[PDB]
Amino acid sequence: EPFSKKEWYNVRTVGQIVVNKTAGAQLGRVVEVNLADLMENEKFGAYNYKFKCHGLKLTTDKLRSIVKKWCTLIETSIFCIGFTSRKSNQIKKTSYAKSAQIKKIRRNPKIVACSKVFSMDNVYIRKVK
Amino acid sequence: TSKRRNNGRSKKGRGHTQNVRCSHCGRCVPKDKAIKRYQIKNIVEAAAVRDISDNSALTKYKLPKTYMKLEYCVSCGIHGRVVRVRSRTDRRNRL
Amino acid sequence: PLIEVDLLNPTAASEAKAHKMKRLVPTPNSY
Amino acid sequence: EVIPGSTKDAFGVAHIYATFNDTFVHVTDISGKETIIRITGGMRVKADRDESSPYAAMTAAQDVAKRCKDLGVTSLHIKMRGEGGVYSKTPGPGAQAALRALARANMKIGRIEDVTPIPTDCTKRKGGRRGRR
RNA sequence: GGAGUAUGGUCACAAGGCUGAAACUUAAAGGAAU
RNA sequence: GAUCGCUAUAAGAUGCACGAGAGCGAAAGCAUUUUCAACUGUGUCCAUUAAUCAAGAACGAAAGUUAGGGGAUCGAAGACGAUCAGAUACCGUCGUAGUCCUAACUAUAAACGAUGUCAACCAAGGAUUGGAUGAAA
RNA sequence: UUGAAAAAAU
Repeated sequence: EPFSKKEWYNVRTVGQIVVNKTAGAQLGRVVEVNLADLMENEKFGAYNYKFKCHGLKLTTDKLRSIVKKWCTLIETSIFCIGFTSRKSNQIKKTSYAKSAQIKKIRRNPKIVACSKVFSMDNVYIRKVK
Repeated sequence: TSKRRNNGRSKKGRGHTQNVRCSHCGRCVPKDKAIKRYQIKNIVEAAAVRDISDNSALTKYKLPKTYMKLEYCVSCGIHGRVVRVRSRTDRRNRL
Repeated sequence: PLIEVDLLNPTAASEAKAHKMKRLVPTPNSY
Repeated sequence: EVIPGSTKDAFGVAHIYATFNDTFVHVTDISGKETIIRITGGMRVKADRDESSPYAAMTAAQDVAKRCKDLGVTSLHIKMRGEGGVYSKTPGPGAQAALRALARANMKIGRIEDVTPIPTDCTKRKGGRRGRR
């Protein structure tokens, strides 16, 4: 029998982790959980947390989604991301920042009010180590 | 002779551009000459989204979508039916 | 241009628009 | 009766790795270090061309459910992935077939996610300048 | 076509680069469009 | 005890998405963040100092050469397995030189806009990169 | 996935 030696433990306690029964329980395990599950609210669903018996990270869905084709991506380092935004009256398709302008921009991110330097909308913290 | 005014690329005031890899062949193709396509697809297809939502462990989960940018060489683009051989007058059309 | 205008006597407004060296008699924009 | 090492309802993580040559249905615990059951598409067919077919992928996705229900696991966090290192980031034909077959067995499906490894800046790709002719 | 070939000169460790013919052969070789 | 999964190590190499008929450069070329050139401005200075250039001289992708370090991935040569009439090829697997850095060579490309450099004139229109100048907060 | 070749002048 393969599972007769297994014992279960506990860690919102968010779940259980199996472990071999002690012999002649070892538990620096890393557990990745969603911030929505921890806070029981779906408004935090776009985040992933790590706990060691640590760090966080934006979900892979959200990071790809917020990348737009005709703007400028700004990154720094705690990792931050940003994108130059459009405007209500703006007509030209592409809203890029100058190189000189970019260097100035380098639980809530309100970082945005840099609104005196350029128009920014998609500001997130995508990772903490 | 000249089948195209831009010679099929999109490079005007530069001399060199980095190569990329055709998504179906792995052929080294220049960045500006590559056939660029952007795909946004749901991870769960329409034929299965009913079952997933049916026995779902969450309350109001909003299913995600993928985002991948594909680049093809010309030979793989035509064969893959991504692009077609247009009419002589329709070549100029750029929409 | 194709719609031809007088060259010897430019209009008062037209010489204000044009480049300082491209006026009929180049004059600066300073004081 | 109650199998030793089994528990009540619990949450697992189902890593589905579907290339165009095979498909893996691998379920672990929440930590990811202990595995409950791992069944590929190859252990379910004879011909090597059917190691990735939807039928093989779906059949392997049924025994995983059966083992999980016996061992107390009732809901899985899906983590879909294809061979997307530098090669095609498109999960193969059995990617959806196994995923649906899991939920078709009254197995609650938690968060779903695409964890295909997207290279930031990669190495060379196999094939050469002129691709695979 | 022979041919960027033979010879002479020169450069390079080398592969080779630069300068560079003739004998002979043949009614076409070629460009864009229908 | 493979494929697979989580967690940590040390090099090498790369610089995705943003990334565009956008920018810079004499051309080759240049993409992780923290000396020179050019455009605009100018009741500033010199006053023909300019243009093109046999000879001559710098820079000149990739490959290649020599000597060290590096040596992850890929891979001229090569070895196998297929397909085939044959396959010394395309297809699959492994793999030496090479692919990276330093120093010295080499000096060629479908090195292309197949379009020499400089100057004058020249129909209509929309859009764009960087200044200047009015309004629009 | 395999498909090589078709004498000279009229």
